Amino acid sequence: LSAASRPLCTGGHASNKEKEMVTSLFCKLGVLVRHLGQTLDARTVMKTGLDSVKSALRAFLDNAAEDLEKTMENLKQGQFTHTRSQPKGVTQIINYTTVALLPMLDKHNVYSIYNTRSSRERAALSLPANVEDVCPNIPSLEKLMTEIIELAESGIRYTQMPYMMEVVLPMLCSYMSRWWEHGPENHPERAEMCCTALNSEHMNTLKIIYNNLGIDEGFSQPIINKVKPQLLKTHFLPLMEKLKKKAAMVVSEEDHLKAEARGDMSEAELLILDEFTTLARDLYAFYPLLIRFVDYNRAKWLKEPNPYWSKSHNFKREEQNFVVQNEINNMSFLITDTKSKMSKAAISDQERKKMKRKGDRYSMQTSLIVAALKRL
Amino acid sequence: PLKLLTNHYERCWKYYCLPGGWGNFGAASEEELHLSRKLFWGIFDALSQKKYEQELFKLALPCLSAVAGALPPDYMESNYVSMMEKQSSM
Repeated sequence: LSAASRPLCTGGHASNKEKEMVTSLFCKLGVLVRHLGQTLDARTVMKTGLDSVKSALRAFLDNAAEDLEKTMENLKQGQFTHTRSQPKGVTQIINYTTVALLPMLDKHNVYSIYNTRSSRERAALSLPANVEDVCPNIPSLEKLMTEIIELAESGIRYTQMPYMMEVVLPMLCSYMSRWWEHGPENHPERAEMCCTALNSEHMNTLKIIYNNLGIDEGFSQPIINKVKPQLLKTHFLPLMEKLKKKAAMVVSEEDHLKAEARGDMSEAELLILDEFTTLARDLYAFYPLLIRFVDYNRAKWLKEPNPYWSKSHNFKREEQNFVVQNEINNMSFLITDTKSKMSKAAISDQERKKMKRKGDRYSMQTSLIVAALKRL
Repeated sequence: PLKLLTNHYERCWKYYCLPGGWGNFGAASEEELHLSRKLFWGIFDALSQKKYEQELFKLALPCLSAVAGALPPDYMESNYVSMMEKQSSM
């Protein structure tokens, strides 16, 4: 007997019955949301579906071939349905597990629900260009909020492999790709806790030759011909390399926006074009040396930049001077220690945070390189 | 306590003759006074699976009885956590 999901397979039962019941229940009751046990079972199935299996990648890893595709599609469609409402049930963090279920990209030809969610996100895709009261969901308090930034950052993150369609790269994706690149200033609106929370997502095809062949493409995708993205994605690297200043606290977001597309994070043509791995990475590594080492720029503005033989000695010497300044500070604190609550404790915290971030960025790959060079 | 602790003292495989009655009572009702009947499953969700990645088939029917009995129980707002994470680690 064919041990199908609903027929026999118990591993498929918990996915099939749960996802079918959700798609039957809350997809129907969403009209009941907008104006005894409906709310209770709703808040039940919310977190029973968001965390049916905490190992979301382990659930749909090799349990069934086609069931993972249908169930991830139905789950993301159910997420796209109720994304606009502003209810009390929070799932902005719980969407990260569902997003991580995708790369750990299947055949999306069975249905275009991902295209539906992408087109709903295309309402206000270009964030700073379209930031207004007509923002995503057209909200004042409904969906326009702080969670959408982290949702775009972590939830839109497919590091395994880009086996999707990517057919709207010249029109849909290029809209938020180009309106962002309309100027050097990012231009975020008020309540800008962080403008870099969109994502470290941009790469080479993942004005331009593909959109230039609008009738021809709209199948010569822009990812096929890598020269057209390689021209105008890399042209802006010298613009940011030129823009700088002596004062460090002025340019806070200068390193962040360049470090994503510049270095080896751009897997598209990293091994094809050696400039993306070599020269842009050298510039994006050398710029923080002049940027962060000044004491004017604080750690809170450039706290978490999670992402070379030449700049190694420069970092070592400048950090030696920085630790010498910290040691002179410690010798000052030992002699007549003033009120530590005012400026000394915060100064030690800032120095320790900067030194710890520098040591962690060394420990990513530069610590082993330093050990090998010291042995050499 | 003497139902909670005597199980998780010595032995690994003893919970087959007992919880037929627990499945019968999960089919019977979900009484908020008898929330300990849910808490034994709520601690078995982690401590019953000792090492060796065993079956899910028997434990489906209590979960389906809880699915059928999602509608009746209200006024047990705190007790909802116990019926959730049984199938996650199993």
